Amino acid sequence: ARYTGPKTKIARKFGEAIFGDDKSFEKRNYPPGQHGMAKKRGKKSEYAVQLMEKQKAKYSYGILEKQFRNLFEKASATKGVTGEVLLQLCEARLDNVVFRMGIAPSRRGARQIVSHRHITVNGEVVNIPSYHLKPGDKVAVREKSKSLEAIERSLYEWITWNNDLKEGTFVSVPARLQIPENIKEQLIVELYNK
Amino acid sequence: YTDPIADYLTRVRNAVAANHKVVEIPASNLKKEITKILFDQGYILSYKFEQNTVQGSIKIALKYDKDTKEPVIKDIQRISKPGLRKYAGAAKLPRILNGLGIAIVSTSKGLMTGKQAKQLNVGGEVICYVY
Amino acid sequence: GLELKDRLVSVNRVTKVTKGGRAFGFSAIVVVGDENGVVGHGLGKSKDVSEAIAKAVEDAKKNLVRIPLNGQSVPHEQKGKFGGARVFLIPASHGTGVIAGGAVRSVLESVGIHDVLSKSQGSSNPHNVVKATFDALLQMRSAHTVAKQRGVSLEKVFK
Amino acid sequence: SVKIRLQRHGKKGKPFYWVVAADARSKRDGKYLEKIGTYNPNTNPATVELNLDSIVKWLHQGAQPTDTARAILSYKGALLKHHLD
Amino acid sequence: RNLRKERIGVVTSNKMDKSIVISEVRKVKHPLYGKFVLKTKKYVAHDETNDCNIGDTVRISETRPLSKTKCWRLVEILER
Amino acid sequence: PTIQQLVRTGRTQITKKSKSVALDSCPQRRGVCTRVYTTTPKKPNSAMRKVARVRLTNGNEVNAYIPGEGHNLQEHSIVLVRGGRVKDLPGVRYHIVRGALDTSGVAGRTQRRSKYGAKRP
RNA sequence: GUAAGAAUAAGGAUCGGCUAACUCCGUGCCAGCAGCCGCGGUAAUACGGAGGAUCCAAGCGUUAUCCGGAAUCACUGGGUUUAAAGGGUCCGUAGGCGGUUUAGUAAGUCAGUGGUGAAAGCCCAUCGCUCAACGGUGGAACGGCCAUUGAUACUGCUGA
RNA sequence: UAGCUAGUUGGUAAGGUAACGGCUUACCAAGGCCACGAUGGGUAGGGGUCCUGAGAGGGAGAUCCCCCACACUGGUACUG
Repeated sequence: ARYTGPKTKIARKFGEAIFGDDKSFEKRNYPPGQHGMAKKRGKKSEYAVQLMEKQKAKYSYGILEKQFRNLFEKASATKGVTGEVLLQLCEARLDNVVFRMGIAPSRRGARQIVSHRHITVNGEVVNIPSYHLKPGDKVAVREKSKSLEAIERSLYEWITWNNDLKEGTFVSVPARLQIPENIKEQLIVELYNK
Repeated sequence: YTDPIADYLTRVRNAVAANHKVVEIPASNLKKEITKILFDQGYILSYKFEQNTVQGSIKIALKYDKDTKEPVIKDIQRISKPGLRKYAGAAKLPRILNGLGIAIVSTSKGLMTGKQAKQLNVGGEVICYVY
Repeated sequence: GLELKDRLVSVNRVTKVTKGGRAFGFSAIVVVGDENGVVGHGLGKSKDVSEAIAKAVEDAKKNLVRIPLNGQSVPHEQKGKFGGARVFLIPASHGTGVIAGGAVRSVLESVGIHDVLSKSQGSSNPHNVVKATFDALLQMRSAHTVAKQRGVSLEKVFK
Repeated sequence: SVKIRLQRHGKKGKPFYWVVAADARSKRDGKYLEKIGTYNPNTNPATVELNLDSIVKWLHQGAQPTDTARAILSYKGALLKHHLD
Repeated sequence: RNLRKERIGVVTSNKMDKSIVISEVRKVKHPLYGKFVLKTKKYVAHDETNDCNIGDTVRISETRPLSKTKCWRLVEILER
Repeated sequence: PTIQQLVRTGRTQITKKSKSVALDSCPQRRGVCTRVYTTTPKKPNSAMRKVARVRLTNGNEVNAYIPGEGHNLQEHSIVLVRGGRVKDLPGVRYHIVRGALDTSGVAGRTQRRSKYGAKRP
């Protein structure tokens, strides 16, 4: 399933615009609710800190707790940095790459364009948002819905995107020092090892 | 006695705790081999094999720093005991002090260290370990 | 160091019985560390919580200790008792995380360790477990230190 | 009579057979003697992985192939090689 | 041939006609505490002329079953 | 202690006696009630808790506690015991599922509807 | 592949501490709640209802049976003065342990080789189902056992 | 649960079974097991495996595969 709800609320309950720094991030930036607008609780537990740091990443991309735990224990099979490979495989998702390529300016629109047979991956059309893009994939756009109204309206360090043929040539898997995200993976690892 | 090796280790441990200089342990082939290994590894200053006894003595000089003495022998214990003998091939050797300590292993060639025997790919019996 | 950050481990309310009634009082334990090399714990006793915490951090600012944390964590495995508690610290990796208890986690995050496994097979008193962690952390000597103490080059301690 | 037959081991909808020599009095996908080859009729070429070093050995020892077995061992060899005396 | 099994034991009692019983001791490691335990087992061997007596050290070999609970024979008497 | 003592007689592991025993290790058990009455807690609570003597299908007489308010529970009714003791009534070690075969649910309940067997309004 | 149409589709648990989330109204030790501490005797963040908040999500809670936390049967990895724990004290059978040196065998121990340790299953790597589940292939593993060839430092046996 | 076994323990000759063998019979001797648990009672098909656990361990033996036992409750033989 998906969230399918207010995104400004999710941005306010975390204090960080993860769906685009735009309207409503200011103008009562404090968390929502009749008791969040007032002086919140001062003492915040480390469990609350770790849980919210996990939920920030779980909400930014649109992953459920089940799939997030599956991906975490999948990435934990790598002998390297567990949080690093976790974030790498979370960024390697198809909808995330489509969102980073400029199309679908939000991930909520990425996981509505990728789930409509509007985008192709290495030839055959792949309409699975959770598709794991391995380094060295070729993402194109279906010629039927190539000249749409929203695609051209909406149109990184590792994505080589070409606007003439809707290219993007996903290669050179990025690292934590390159992926811009305000999340701490060590806290997520400690929470899942709790 | 019940374990001359345990007594040999206990005398050294007690002297280190009491801040002594020399020890006058009784002698035997195994104790001499352990003393040679310890002197080669650099845990004792010197050793002398004193004659004129029916068994013989071993006079060992304990090593401390020239300032903030801090004896280099912090924990010297046994793994194999006369009530339970523990052997291991050249795959189950201990990891004493995460590679910073030594583990004496009596091998088919002779008395070696846990790291000096894994290169030769021989097993044997772990006698003791020193930090 | 200079950029010292504090962390309150536990605040416990005590009481002394007198002829009139109950004489309350607050005690606080605060561990302050530079997050890189130095850390120190302190105890503060007062009547107000803020005054107790202030006295605790002011007393913990003194007697700071230096701890070797080779690479990103402890160099080897070590045990520390200090009476009731019994803490056992083991290094894991460069990306594992701090798997510690309630009061050991604060000390290991204030000293500057980022990947270690600590098991507290003992009591659950914040007064004693912090000192047990300190006793287990001060007995750690790095490879250079053991090599200098032995007198052997830093290759025979490895081979 | 030891026979050379097929064992189904694929998934529902897409079969995948093991060409194996087994006794006739055993279940289809159960006990066998020695795996010989592999048959995949999911592509147009109908891929096979016959082992002519043991196929002819079993045929000499007294194996008895079935229709599909002797049709797989036909266009992969070991039959025109088992005939040569 | 195939070199059938062979054991070495100590004669325990000779009170039967043309047959002896020996005991064999082995040191096997404990499955939990790793301490070597001395376990015993008594075999029944075949004797022809009733030569060995109690307290000897014999060597028996496994053969076809010559009788119920009797599948060994003495071949290599060593010490008396 | 001694390795020889452990080799002779090892460590004795206990069986960890169970909690709910009179239900034959089943999640729920059908039963018929014989006496529906009210009892008092021990201390310092003060109430009138509703309990029923239920005879399970395996020939076991137990005391079950009726949760919530509103029920019929006549002198003979088919109930479904599930388990879960209470720290107020000495002897009552079981609970009755609300919403079972013959027992009633609850009316006017809107918060905890999964429990107490209440349909969605 | 073609043609209308956001149309045909979101609920459960929790909000005193453990543990993530607080305000009001009604009852006044009653009705009730409860995994432990325990709450309600008329200003209840703990009972019922309303609003808001948190978690999970085509699922959510309870029960029943297991492992972990439990170092709470401890070989790894606990104790016996006062918290449960030294037999009332000796002798001694079976058993357990063994001062120094030396010669022999190699039973334990260590190393190599051959056979076996079915297939399936777990893990790793790679391919086909649009991904995954699933399936194919390969390796590792199966900590074990039998035969044989060596080493003799330590334990066992024989002799001095 | 401290004694159990009387064809029971070993042998000598026959009858035998696909095949050795107290498998059976005739004769001689009193042997055989047992505290390293016989005997007796309760429970239970066994394994590859599944769950959990850092590991050592602990708890079960559905579905897939191998071995064993049974076919209303018991006994017996024929064909092959």
